[PDB]
Amino acid sequence: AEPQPPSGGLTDEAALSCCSDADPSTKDFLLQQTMLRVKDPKKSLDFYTRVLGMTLIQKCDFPIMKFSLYFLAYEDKNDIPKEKDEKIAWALSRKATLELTHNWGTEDDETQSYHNGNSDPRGFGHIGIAVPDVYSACKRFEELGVKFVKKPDDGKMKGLAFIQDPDGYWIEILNPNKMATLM
Amino acid sequence: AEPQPPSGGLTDEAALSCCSDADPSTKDFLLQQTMLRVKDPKKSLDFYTRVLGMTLIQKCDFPIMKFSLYFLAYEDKNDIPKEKDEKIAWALSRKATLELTHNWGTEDDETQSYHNGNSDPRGFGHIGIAVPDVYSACKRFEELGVKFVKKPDDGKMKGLAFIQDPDGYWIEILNPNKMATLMLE
Ligand SMILES: COc1ccc(/C=C(\CC(=O)O)c2nc3ccccc3s2)cc1
Ligand SMILES: COc1ccc(/C=C(\CC(=O)O)c2nc3ccccc3s2)cc1
Ligand SMILES: [Zn+2]
Ligand SMILES: [Zn+2]
Repeated sequence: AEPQPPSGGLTDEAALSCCSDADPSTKDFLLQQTMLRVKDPKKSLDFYTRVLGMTLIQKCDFPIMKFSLYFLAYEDKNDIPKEKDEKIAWALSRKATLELTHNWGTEDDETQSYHNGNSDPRGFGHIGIAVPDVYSACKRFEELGVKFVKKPDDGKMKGLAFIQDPDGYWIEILNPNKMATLM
Repeated sequence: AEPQPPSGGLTDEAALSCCSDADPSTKDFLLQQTMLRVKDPKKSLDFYTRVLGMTLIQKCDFPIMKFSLYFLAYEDKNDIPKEKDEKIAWALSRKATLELTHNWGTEDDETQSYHNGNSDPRGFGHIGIAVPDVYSACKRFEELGVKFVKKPDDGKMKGLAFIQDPDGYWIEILNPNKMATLMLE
């Protein structure tokens, strides 16, 4: 192949040609969790449960290695099994869970903070919550003192916001029905 | 409050006391997406579709700003609407989607790579796929040339693996039914 001018995006045809159908060995795979490290689980738990309305579905403590895992999800607390074995199997088979990792001590270290991936070095950008109404969700967020990266009507793309959690991780607030207009 | 010995993390009742019930204004909120930046969408699309079995449910191009968004999910392709507007609304209301961001040109810069958050500076660690059988999933991964951070029987916690995607992002491979046994161990 001879050298080509700067490509640009992939075309739809190009992207589609890079995609294979799902092998039957993957048919039961599910995207179960996204893991973020948190400095202070008290502030993180208050933010994800009170501000965003998630439920704590599982807490795991590792006394020797000195860390805790918190699993948050949009689940009715009435569906949490009472028996601890059944609870962990149910929690870790939920789609779309958020795993917070607390390395014991980070809440007592004034020089410690995690990196949100949205400045050098970049990688992870954000989690995103679909909401029925971005403007009313963001008005409530304002009233609860939530720090904003992008208010819904600031920047080029109207109807879409970014807030941050107590560690500074970016959270997109989007309305699926308004994303078509943004194209 | 008097000074305390080094914190042993939260007790169950401490953690529970930091949790509020869900305000009715949040009742229809859902955890829709996790966004990772990818150097090369050809490699990333091949990895997430062929190796992990995800479906590309939406591609978005921004020709002036020069980036593309790829939405991947575990969805039956027969459920993807045919009409573009319905398709985007359906795609972006799916739970548990992966959004890959391609900043045009990164695939042509030999000194460029993204950071996976698992060395300084740390933050994000991983996504995780629940599978029926970690050992058979990982045997297949080996045969497809997938790079491993943790083989299922290496390290202290057996029955759990970590692979990496073409950018070096960590992906946990777990069996929900085997995570209970890991607590007692
Ligand atoms: C930090 O400021 C912004 C403002 C807008 C965006 C645009 C986004 C979010 C993203 O890149 O993840 C858009 N997402 C979609 C999804 C579908 C269709 C259009 C858009 S624009 C991103 C960052
Ligand atoms: C990179 O090596 C490892 C090895 C084991 C682990 C343990 C994990 C994964 C994680 O921290 O997310 C465990 N997760 C759970 C979840 C529920 C119950 C037990 C465990 S051990 C993590 C990284
Ligand atoms: Zn996004
Ligand atoms: Zn994990």
